[PDB]
Amino acid sequence: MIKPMRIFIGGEELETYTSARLQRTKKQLTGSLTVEIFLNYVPSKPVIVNAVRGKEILVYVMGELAFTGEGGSDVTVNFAKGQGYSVTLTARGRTKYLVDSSHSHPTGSFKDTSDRKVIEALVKEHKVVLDWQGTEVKEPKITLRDGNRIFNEIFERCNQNCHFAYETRDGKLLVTDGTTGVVGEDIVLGQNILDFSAEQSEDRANSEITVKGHRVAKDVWGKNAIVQPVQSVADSWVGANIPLTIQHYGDATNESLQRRAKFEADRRAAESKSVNVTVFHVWDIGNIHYVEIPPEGIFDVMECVSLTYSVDAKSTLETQLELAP
Amino acid sequence: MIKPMRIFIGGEELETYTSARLQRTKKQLTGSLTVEIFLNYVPSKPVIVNAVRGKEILVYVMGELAFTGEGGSDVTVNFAKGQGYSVTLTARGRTKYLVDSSHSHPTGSFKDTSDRKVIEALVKEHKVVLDWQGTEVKEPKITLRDGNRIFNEIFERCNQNCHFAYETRDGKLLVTDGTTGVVGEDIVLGQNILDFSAEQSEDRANSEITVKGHRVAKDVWGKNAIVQPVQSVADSWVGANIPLTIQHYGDATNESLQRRAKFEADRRAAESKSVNVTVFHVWDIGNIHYVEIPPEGIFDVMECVSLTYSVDAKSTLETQLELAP
Amino acid sequence: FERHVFRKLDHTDTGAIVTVEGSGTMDEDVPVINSGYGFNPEDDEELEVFLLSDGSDASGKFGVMTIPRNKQRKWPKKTGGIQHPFNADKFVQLDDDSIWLKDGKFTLG
Amino acid sequence: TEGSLVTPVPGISSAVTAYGGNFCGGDDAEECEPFRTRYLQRLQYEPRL
Repeated sequence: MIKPMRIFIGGEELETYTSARLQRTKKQLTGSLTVEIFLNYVPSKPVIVNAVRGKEILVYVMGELAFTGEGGSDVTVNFAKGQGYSVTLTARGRTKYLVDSSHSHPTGSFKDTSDRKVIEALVKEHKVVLDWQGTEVKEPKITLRDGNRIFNEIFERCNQNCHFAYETRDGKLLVTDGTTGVVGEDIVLGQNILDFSAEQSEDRANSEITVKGHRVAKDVWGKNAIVQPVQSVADSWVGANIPLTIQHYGDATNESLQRRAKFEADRRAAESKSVNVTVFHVWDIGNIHYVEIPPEGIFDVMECVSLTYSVDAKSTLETQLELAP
Repeated sequence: MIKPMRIFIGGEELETYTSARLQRTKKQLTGSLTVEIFLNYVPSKPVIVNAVRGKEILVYVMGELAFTGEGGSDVTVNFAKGQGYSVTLTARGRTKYLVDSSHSHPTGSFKDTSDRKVIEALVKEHKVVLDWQGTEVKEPKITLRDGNRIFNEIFERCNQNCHFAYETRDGKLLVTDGTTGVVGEDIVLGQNILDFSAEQSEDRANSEITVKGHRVAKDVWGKNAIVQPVQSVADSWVGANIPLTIQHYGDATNESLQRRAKFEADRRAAESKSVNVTVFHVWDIGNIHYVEIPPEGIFDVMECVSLTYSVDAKSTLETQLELAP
Repeated sequence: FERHVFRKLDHTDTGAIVTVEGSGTMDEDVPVINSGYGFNPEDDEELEVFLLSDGSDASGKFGVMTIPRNKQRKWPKKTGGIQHPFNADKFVQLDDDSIWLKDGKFTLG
Repeated sequence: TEGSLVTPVPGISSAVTAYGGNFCGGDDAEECEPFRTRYLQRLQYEPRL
């Protein structure tokens, strides 16, 4: 059949990938990949060794791009007395270095700027193109912790403003406040499902969340910067009393207090309705799908949160989803 | 045979519990439960879904109550292309809201009172009946950390007074400084045992424990508040020098230093003589039993610390214990 | 380290006891540090009291009282001294010209 | 008559005042029994409505 999955490493096709596996998760900052390759050795004869510790890796699924490493991040050579001798590879997103590099900011403390203008000066030390589409926020004070990783600080700052931080399929960094809006398939039970497992856990929900935090403006103090900044937000879907209280790490503002509260609400709500599905034959995460599981009564729109392509030498293709409303 | 275990949810009996498991441990704040249920579905015809994420649950073992949710705190519905389609449930003690709810104390710092009068004003926001049988302790200062969970503060404050905090089978909360005294059975080897595994690890024992901590009384300072309050307590069972030192979190008092010291000694001693036993056919934890294992020479009174009832569709009835002296 | 706001100050045998908000942090806080300078502000007056916790123990919290921020003297360059904790024009200054005191009335003895 | 801002903004006076009047007009919801008498009064017969 027309190859439904092709992979490239620096421009030379991999024709011996005895297995494969791809992942793309919205709740992280970099995708992943894994390829198993058959390797040979003839005693008392020459062998050509590549051992590429770094180079680009590309994966195309059914004539469509599905990953952009940068590649060869890991190289391990399994070996056995019996079955056989093979090799394994691994890869991650282009921002890999942000995930594993301590920041080298020019000075280390902004005077007065916005979040966008800060993320540009952090990422662009390693030449990773940003893809910004969210609303800009003005922050009177920012001071990156000395020596803290790039992953920690971006994740920390984007949590209090309800910014999702995740990669695209091209090699960028996409910061968004909602779904991409790309409508997908109507996954219907009895048509394409192969397995599923729904859930509803009460141990990860709270009816009322409270926040606290002082102000750090140019001149604010006393009761207006100590006791005044408090705000409460409630879910109202849970019918019980499970109070929670949170402390704010930043310059508290009555608008920012609710944004952090909403971010927690979306996280808790999604965590309480996790779903899994398997759809046999092998577009993107964050899409919008319709589902139908009458046995439990699912008739609601869903937004996919994770995606995975897996292959095997014994023809076993599959694909998994981690939907949530 | 007369049903040795019956399960109730919201007053409607569960007639299809294809499996069960009930655990009750003395080293925590809540029991647990787990029931597997067979669910059916027929296409193109109506179905009825309960999906109740919360309601009361009861477990009766041999015509006796053995658990009290509240119940249905988690629901998941597995499914398979092959074997079958089923559902799962879970439950915890009535106090399962303390273990997941951050306190909302009216003020946040006691002026001067006893521990009992504090445990009453923290838990009674959720209507959970306390069951106090220990000795009251009066202290000058108690200030509960801001936002700390309920199961942290009660556990933290009861650790320095040698108060065990564990849940009964009726739905209350029992704070005790000893054993319930209900004499049990004489578990004799060759009579009812099925398996056992004793142990004696030296890596969790200390011959000399030392405690230190400043003072906070209404008016104390200087030498009487810093260098005076030190006390040492020794086990004398381990015949080796393994010194340890601990720091006290509270208003140090010479009586309280030893009480905290003794609490550590009981915990360490029990952890160094853990036993497990299986007794086949399916009263309460903390009871007093007798054991006999001449191969390791167990001829000493025993007190149970954990209990577990487990069942299976293929008739495997069992019961596990975790003794310790 | 934490931040709260002052309401009430009372005297005792071994220092001063304060109630400094941040919820009812305590009716009678553990005595306050002096370090040489102290004052007794009126009830419920604008000022802030930082609290330092002995180790990580919430049972001990020493306060650090500060002058009200509306009433901090903008000292001239190369100068320093102490001031009235409720006014910026009744102070004592030790400069390179002379020991300078400022007030509408002087008393001794 | 006199109030103050809770969220200071640069360049705006720290104090504000209301108009010669004052704030009013707020009211609580309507219960069941008061509603029942009102509805009945509409249905009943009365001169000079």
